[PDB]
Amino acid sequence: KERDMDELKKEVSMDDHKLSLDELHRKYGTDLSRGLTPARAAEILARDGPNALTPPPTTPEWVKFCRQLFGGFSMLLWIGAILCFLAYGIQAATEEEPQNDNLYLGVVLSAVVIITGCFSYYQEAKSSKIMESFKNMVPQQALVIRNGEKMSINAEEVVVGDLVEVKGGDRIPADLRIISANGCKVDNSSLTGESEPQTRSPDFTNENPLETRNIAFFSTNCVEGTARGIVVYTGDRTVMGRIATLASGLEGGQTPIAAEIEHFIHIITGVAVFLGVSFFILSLILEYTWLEAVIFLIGIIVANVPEGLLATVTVCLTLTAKRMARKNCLVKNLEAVETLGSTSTICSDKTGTLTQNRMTVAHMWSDNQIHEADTTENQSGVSFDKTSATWLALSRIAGLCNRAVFQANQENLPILKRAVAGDASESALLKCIELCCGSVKEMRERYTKIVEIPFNSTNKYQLSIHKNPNTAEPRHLLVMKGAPERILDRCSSILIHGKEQPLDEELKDAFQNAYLELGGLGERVLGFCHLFLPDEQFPEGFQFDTDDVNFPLDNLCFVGLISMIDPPRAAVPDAVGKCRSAGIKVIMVTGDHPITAKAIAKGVGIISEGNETVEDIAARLNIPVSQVNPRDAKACVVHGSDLKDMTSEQLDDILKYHTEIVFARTSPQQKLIIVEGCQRQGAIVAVTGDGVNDSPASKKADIGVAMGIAGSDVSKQAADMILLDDNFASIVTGVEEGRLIFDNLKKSIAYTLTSNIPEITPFLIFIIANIPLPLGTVTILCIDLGTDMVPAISLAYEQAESDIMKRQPRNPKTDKLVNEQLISMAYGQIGMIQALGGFFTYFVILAENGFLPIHLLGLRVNWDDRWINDVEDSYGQQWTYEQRKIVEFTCHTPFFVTIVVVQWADLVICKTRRNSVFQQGMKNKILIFGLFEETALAAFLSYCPGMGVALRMYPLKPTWWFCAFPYSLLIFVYDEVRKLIIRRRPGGWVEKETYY
Amino acid sequence: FIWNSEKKEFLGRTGGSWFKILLFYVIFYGCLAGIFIGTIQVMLLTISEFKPTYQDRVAPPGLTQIPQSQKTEISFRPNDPQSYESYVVSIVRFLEKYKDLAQKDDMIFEDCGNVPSELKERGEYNNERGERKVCRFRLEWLGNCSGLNDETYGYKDGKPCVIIKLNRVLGFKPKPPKNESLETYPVMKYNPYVLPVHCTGKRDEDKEKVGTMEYFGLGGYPGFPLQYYPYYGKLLQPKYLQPLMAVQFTNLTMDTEIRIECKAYGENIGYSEKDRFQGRFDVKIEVKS
Amino acid sequence: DPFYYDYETVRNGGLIFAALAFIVGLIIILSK
Ligand code: BEF
Ligand SMILES: [Mg+2]
Repeated sequence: KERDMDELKKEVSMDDHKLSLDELHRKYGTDLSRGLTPARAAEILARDGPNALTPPPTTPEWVKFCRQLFGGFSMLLWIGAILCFLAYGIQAATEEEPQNDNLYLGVVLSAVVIITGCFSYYQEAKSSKIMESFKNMVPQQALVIRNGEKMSINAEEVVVGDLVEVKGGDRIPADLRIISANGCKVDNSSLTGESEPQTRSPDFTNENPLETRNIAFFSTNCVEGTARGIVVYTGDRTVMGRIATLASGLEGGQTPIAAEIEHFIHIITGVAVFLGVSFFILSLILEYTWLEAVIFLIGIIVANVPEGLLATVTVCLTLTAKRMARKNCLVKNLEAVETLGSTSTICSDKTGTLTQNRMTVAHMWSDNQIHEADTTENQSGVSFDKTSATWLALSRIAGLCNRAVFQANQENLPILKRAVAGDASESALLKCIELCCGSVKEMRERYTKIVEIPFNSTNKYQLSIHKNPNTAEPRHLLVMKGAPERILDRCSSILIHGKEQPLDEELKDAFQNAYLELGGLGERVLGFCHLFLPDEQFPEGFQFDTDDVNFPLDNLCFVGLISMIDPPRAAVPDAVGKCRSAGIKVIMVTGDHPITAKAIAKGVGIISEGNETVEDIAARLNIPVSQVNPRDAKACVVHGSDLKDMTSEQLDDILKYHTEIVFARTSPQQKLIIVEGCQRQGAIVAVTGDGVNDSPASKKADIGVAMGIAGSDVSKQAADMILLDDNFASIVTGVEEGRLIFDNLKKSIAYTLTSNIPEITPFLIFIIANIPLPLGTVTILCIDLGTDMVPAISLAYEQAESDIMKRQPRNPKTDKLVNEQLISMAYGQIGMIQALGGFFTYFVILAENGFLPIHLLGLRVNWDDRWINDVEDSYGQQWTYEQRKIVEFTCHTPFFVTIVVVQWADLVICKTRRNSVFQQGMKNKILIFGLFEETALAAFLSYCPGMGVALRMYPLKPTWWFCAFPYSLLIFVYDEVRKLIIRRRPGGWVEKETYY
Repeated sequence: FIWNSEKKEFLGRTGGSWFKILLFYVIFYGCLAGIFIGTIQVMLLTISEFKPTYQDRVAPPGLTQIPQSQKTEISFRPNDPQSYESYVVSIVRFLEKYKDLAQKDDMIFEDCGNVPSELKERGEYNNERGERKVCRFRLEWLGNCSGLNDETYGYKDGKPCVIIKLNRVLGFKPKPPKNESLETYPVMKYNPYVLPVHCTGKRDEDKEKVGTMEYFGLGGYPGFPLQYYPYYGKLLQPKYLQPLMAVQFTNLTMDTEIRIECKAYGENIGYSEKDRFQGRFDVKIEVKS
Repeated sequence: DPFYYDYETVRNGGLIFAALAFIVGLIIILSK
């Protein structure tokens, strides 16, 4: 009954936070300031499980290695090996020739398969090796209170229902019910995706227990202050514990590639048995007695299946996924490399993912004008005009006034991605200071701090006083930052270009409308003000204290607002500009707030400047929201409120009638059913995240994407891809590569397959007209697997034939890797002309020595009898055995020579699917090398001494090579005029029938 | 899905335009062939209608038997009439072409020496001369085995016997070994006009030697008469009758199986280790009764 | 005699044909 368990996990959770602290004290049994004794806590730590996740339930031993031994094609080839040995059978028994024939092949088959799996397992184990070197779990010990006494035991000996006390810096040990707090803002960015740090308190606020205030959550850390509260849920019972396991407990889902693998095995084996097996029925169907009529089937049908391509494939992907390994983005598995190129929809999270998850100064208010800072992570952006004095002032204000400070080793790190013990506003501020206006080390030590006032309880003000190092006015300096509304109340004088003024109600509403304008753009705004002290009323030596008003609280001198928001990663916006350029829907899912999410998404272009939601259309008309037709809003914003309250066809209608979708306030589990929903359309889905709310959406996506440093641990093991440098521009590469590697493999398969036509056609007619064996298996082994190896790999480095980021993504149903035109091409026309030349290569030689073509009918009978040493030709010459067999294996060897020859034409004409080879050119180096090496291996093999003795293949007389010439020629000619007429008139005929 | 059998205005897969796909394939294959067929027709005007362009592969001719057994093993019973019928029907049809009344037309036959003579060069290998006469062959020169009515018949029913025949090689002026015979074992001082062979219990070590041999030839020599070499080919000499050579095993232990290699010597004759039949000849025997 | 082919020279020669080709490509694939 565990799918019923797998299902109360795709459901929103429920709890009990809304009680009187007394009602609390009655249910669990413990005291509020004194807690539970420690014999009761040595009775609860063993009634269930220590506050601990069941380790990842997945632990497959090194016998998991038979996984890369079966699958779709290897297990589709697996039979073949057994079939060979099954065909090997008779030889072993009846005195024939099993010693070295149908036994080596079996070994070869096994070995080939073995290699194929010993090499796609080795990598997929040097990449499960290099991601297990990043898990630095520093275990963090809970401050638990027990028999009054604050007893901070190990993170693993705590229990449901005893107090725990967070201070600043303590990871939260488990899921609590706050019973007391003091300025306690915790950071749950990791668990729900909330961005700025959130305050924590005991009273009861919301109801969705995630966003409520009297509940913290594991894995998130308490940012500032201190709190006391009560442990509700422990171990696997927490919220991030319901989510890790459901992440762990869903299916990776099939990849569109191993699928284009399967429907290929469908056609490969599909006709394989359909023809071959039915064709040896014909062998015995003529008049061949059953007993030995099928004594050659084991082998003649073997040629039909393309032994070798198995290796050529697992390499065409290996070279691709070694190039993505050079740009900082790792694939846990092979086949996922392609997936991105077939993506029509990209989900993507806001915090930790699209953003840097680090507060940073956004906009600034000075001289009744707004200035946009630089908000990136590698300083490639726009720096404001830092010449006005209004800036210089507002600057030393924020610089002097902070509790925030740099750590020791923070020098060589980028001024932004480096660390700051301290607040968020005080971190982002300190941050934009040390970057825009010089160093803060000698500016915060130039002014002597007299008496400070940290963040207060009533009103909002943080203030400090210093003395005057300037030479002009030795008057004293005072500074204060605070809320726009409650600092506009206590203020009067103003500041511009170095001279004061007062509050006019004109610029007070230009201030009330660029506070509500900068604040309405999602940015938490903060005013900055300063004042001089009347150095006649307070002297140059009077150390003030902290008991009474020592200086004018009113008639201060306001300077400017200063805005901050979590800003996108730099490479984000352009990445998306390409996203839609290729027609990929970009939807945004996030567990964050709909006004901070409305400003970031407009800022990124998921919502192009200029679709109105259902809500922008209704406050602007000043009508009730229920009035507008949702048909007229091209974009839309949906509060995850309505989302729980929603079915399938509904969700069906939103993704359908809305181009620019931004989801907000969605639990981790709600991102699954989103992926699953963009998945009830038939499209493929590509998911990218940071914390632990993505673990479910990262696993159920066709492919999940994570972050390397800014990510957590439960969506870095579930995703099917990881982004190491956190560079989000790297995704632009990935949809380009899987789409390209798509189009190259199509050429790659059609190459080896064409081989398969002059491959078997020999084993065929040899049975038809009773002629000697025009081509051998050993031969058959050095093409499918010997020479054809490197050219089938060189074709993987082919480049692009049009603009790839221009064509929309592929329809998983229509555009087939192997569609029915390729075979009408590789099996239809080329392999035919291909067969044509080897067989032409085949007559000349038996004819030139003495065996005329019309003569050779019915021959093979007398010719395969080991005892007929007198065998007349048309000229009347008597031939022994080893003599005419020698003429046989050298009608084996050059047929193979003739093959590579046409395989030249083929490789050159498969290189481009649409473009003339004179426009695309022979810029492919490896491909030239292929030509050179394949010919060389070949020519090395025939003329090497004792080659006739080992492999049954001898040196060719010279006049044999050039026989495949006008064929490989007419081949190159045929496909080139083929690939020109398609360039001219694609619409009528031609293209439709051929274009593979 | 798996049900695109009879789709609307379409059969399984496509069909509305089948005539298009199909017609393209007939022309194409009809043209793939008229090319290939050109090509092989080319290849056929360059083959000397008279001499094999390449003959190097038959460089060493070989020694074959008349009763081309299953595995050079003659296993029979000198009693049961059928034990030996595979073998003597094969002997009966082999020389079916050598009876003297078959070869009656003097137009194509000529009466040559009845003793081993010199090379009957009849011109050059072109067609400027008419059709060359074929030297005749009388079963007589093979004695006691199918030598006419005197004995034979049981064709080896009692003491087994077999003819050796050389492989016709177009042109072979077989060169025999000179009077300085580089160890050619016991043979008579007629090394000039004849090409020899001889047989052995075993090859080059100790041998279960059990046998007394008796050879039958043209006027009584043990080899091949040169007045019939090398062959002018099938189109120039049809019904040509190549020399045959008969070896007989009298003293044979019956219920045991030994072996016999028959080699043939000459600069013009060579031997292969991988081919037991090049230049030499192998037969095992078992007169099981 | 037309019954003896010089197999050893065309053999010594395809091997030459093979290296040069094989090494031209090793000069083709390392453009430096
Ligand atoms: F972390 Be995201 F904003 F859902
Ligand atoms: Mg996030």
